[PDB]
Amino acid sequence: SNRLDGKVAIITGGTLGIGLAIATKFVEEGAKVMITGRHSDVGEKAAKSVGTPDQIQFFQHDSSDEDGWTKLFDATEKAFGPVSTLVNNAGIAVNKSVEETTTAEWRKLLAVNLDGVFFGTRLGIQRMKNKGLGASIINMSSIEGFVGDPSLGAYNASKGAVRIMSKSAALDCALKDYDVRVNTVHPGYIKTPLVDDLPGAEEAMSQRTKTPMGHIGEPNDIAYICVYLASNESKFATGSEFVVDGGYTAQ
Amino acid sequence: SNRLDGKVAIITGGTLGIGLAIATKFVEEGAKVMITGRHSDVGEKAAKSVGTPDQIQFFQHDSSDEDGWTKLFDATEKAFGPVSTLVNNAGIAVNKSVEETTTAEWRKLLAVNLDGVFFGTRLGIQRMKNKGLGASIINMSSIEGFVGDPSLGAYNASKGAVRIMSKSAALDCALKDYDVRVNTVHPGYIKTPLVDDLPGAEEAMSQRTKTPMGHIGEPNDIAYICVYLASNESKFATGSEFVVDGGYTAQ
Amino acid sequence: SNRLDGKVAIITGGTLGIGLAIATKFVEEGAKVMITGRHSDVGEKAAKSVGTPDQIQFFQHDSSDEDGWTKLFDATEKAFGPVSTLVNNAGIAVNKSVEETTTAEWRKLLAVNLDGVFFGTRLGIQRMKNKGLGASIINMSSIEGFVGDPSLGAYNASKGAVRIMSKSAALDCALKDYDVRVNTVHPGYIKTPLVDDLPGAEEAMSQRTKTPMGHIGEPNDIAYICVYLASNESKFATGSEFVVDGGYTAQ
Amino acid sequence: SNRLDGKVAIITGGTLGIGLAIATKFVEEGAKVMITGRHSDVGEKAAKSVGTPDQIQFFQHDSSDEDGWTKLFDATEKAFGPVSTLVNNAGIAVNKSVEETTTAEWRKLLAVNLDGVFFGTRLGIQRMKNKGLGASIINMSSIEGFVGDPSLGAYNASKGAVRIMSKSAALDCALKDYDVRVNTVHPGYIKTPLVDDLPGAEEAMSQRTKTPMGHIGEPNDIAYICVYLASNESKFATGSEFVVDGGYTAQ
Ligand SMILES: [Mg+2]
Ligand SMILES: [Mg+2]
Repeated sequence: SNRLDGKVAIITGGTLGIGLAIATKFVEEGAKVMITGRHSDVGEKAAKSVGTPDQIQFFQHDSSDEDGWTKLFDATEKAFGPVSTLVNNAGIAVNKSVEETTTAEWRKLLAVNLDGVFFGTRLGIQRMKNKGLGASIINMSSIEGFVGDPSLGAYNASKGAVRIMSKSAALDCALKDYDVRVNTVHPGYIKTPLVDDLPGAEEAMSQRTKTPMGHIGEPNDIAYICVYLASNESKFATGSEFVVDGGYTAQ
Repeated sequence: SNRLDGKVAIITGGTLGIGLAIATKFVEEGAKVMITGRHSDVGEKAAKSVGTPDQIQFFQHDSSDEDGWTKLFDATEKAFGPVSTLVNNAGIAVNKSVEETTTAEWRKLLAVNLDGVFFGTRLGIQRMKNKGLGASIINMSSIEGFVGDPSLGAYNASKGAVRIMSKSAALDCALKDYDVRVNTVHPGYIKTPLVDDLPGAEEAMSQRTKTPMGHIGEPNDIAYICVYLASNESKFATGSEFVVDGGYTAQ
Repeated sequence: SNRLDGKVAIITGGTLGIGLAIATKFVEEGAKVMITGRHSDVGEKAAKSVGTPDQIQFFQHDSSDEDGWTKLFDATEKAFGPVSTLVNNAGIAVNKSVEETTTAEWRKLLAVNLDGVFFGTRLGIQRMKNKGLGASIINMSSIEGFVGDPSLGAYNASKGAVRIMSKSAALDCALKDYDVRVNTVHPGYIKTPLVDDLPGAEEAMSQRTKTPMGHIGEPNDIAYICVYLASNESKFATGSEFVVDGGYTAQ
Repeated sequence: SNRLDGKVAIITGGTLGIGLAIATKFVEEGAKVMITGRHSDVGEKAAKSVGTPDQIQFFQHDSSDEDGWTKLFDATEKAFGPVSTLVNNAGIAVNKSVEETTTAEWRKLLAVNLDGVFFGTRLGIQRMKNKGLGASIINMSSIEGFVGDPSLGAYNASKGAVRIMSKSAALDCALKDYDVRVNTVHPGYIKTPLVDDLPGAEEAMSQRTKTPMGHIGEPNDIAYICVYLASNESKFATGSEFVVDGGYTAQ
């Protein structure tokens, strides 16, 4: 409690799954939060299920939309005050090998997973620098930003891109005394509704040859590391990768 | 507050600097703590400065002493109950290149930095497994476990050793459902009394070519990540490296 | 000599600098080579300076051009026979931080550095698999695929993307017994004509805080590791990163 | 051929398996070689099977023996001239988890795998620096220096130690213009007589969940990368890790 007092956060794709868990924990720890998503009926219900409008609101936004990012920041500033924290969580996956990836699939996945993160990071630096906010940008990568998967070619590309681009941002902000930190979070397999809609997926992911703990994680596992990174507790951490994967990348 | 309720922790080298900060934060979050050190006059004062004997006590111990580790665990169990958490923090450094390292220096440094961590990890697994404690072993490595330094040859060796040995332990505990997690923490440069006793050291470490943030960290920077790893918040994290270095390894 | 006998290679951006050195060494070791570039006057001169048309030819191509890639492969097959080796070397750099990167700059850099490599890797797998060629795709990444640089945001992104996407490809080819290997090469600073056209660049890159050897490399340094990876000597290497950087990433 | 002309190399544990393959290829490429081993009957036969005494000789040596290292260098200098190349290949493995490792096992494994490599690296720097030899120290690590294995605790420790200690050495030699390079080689599973004496081992190692290529490697796979690193072709490579593992660490 109170670990995020005074912070104002934007969480993209925060209406379901991991994003929603992060939003929930952020509000519990004193942050004011704006969550984004594509469908207003879902977003408005999600916000209300967490708290009141003085605590959390919803903004309809596709992270691939460059102009919408501006409106998103202006809207959050109008509701809560200067933004201190950005969690770039929205993302999509295609289940194809590099060999079988269509150009259309390639471009659509990179629009959300890479362009989107770039647009949010760029703008976040511009709006949060030099304001004494103890600002923090948390970019969601994945274990797929460390290792390959034969059936996630484009996704691998996007997550590898986010991992290193984030280091460039971290360094520039640090060297210029911007008071903005940038770090990546790398979840392993996490139980989300999606996973539940895919019979046999959880069991395959839980095999010891994949996840040594023999079970997959839950959204709160990612929420707690995000609280640490958004908080002033992590004031000396920037340009780093934080992995929560049940041992997946240790073998 | 309450993030470590019920946990019982041993912190080696916990009478000064980083170890003391970890102990302090652990007690603040509800853990019972046993700190170790070489000098009883310092250790007893350190404990008292943090809390009462029902909260924290001191045990005289050199981490290179295999037999003493047993006594250390027996003593903590007698004072607080079953041990759930071990922070292997004690370590020493020699300022020599591989070329100029004497065999004596080599062996003494590895006795504390590597043998000591092995002895504590081995015993910790044996004493903490299968007890439903949500057990966690936090092994202190360093940025020097990721990158070389021309004047820290032996230290590099020890920290590289701890980094990967910890992954072996993590995997074995995970695969056997031992309910023990093992992770490493990698501090960059941190302001400790030692550093203060070395004129010009802080300034050299703060140069942007070394630490991009242009300043070094403080003991609490390491304490907060240790709270996260000792807590049940990190229940899906094992075999991973957590870096808090002001950007040192990002460039 | 004879280390690449029978191999047929495409090297993108092979008319100057690093690409030209790779082409030169490939021809010396018995490979037949097709080099690409944007300007035919330069390309045709480059080819002739290395060998005869039975050894090396030029094809005008921009790696961002998806359709041209097909023509490129058809043209090489017509001149030399089935393609066994692809070096994805063409790339551009923008000297901007993430904060200052325009969207136009972002898209143009990714078109060459990421889309281009994807288009070539995808097609290479399709054309080279299951032909017993001992096929090898060498994707040029960079030290900037491991660490950030505050003034190379987009470039970092592209090189981080290539690094991990290549692992996905390697795995899929290995698991399917395609007889195609995929690896990345990571040059540090190398003296090319470009560098020479930038007064003070070589000296800045040679500072010990950047390149510990105190000098930058030369194109042949990259050519020799590419010979190894294209040859059957590296038949058990796939999904790996090969770094030739004068110590840059070791500190 | 001729890739190692003029080089004088010591290869520890060079009487069998990987070491012998390296020695064989070194002699083929023009190097003069001294191989070491524990049994003279085996060593003398091994040398003779490769070439004449003007090309290759045997020296009885246990790499854990500090004093013997001096005699080893003096003996090689007397036979071939100044030593330019050192391959620290000798090593042993214990098949135990950290939990089940005896202290005796711990110390004996580190004596060979870590102390031995330190003794050879230290002395190699001292004897090879500043002689214009294009000197190179190749330290044999392993995929087990990157990832954990639940049943190779001590081995993991030793290989993680070698990986980072080597970077310290590389940096010191580079910064001081010693003309000595230090790099590590990381083999995945390789078919050696040992493996053959263990029924079911090769099949277990060849499973796709372990080695994606579906088969293990052969000693020449390691020999060829060692030729590259010992040669002047790799003159700009130092402090780096070279992985040849059939995709093991890519997933
Ligand atoms: Mg793995
Ligand atoms: Mg660095």
